[PDB]
Amino acid sequence: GALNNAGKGMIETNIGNYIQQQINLLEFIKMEMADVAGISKQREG
Amino acid sequence: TLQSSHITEWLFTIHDDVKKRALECFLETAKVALKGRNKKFQ
Repeated sequence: GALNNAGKGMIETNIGNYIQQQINLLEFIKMEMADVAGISKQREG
Repeated sequence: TLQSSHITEWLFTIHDDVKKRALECFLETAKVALKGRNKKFQ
């Protein structure tokens, strides 16, 4: 009786959590490079 | 916004150098056109 039921499946890969994780790491590394140089983001503008 | 003007200031300083030299180059061209029978300089 699952042939007339069960709803439709999804081929869903959660790549957006991985994309957001890489984006957040880029803001972390751009911030650490700023601090070691003594040139802030407030000092850049 | 003054510190964001500093990031692009390096591009303006070479620009003012070209304008300094092209105007010295224009002035020497103009010194030579004087001795060429042009009555506009009068």
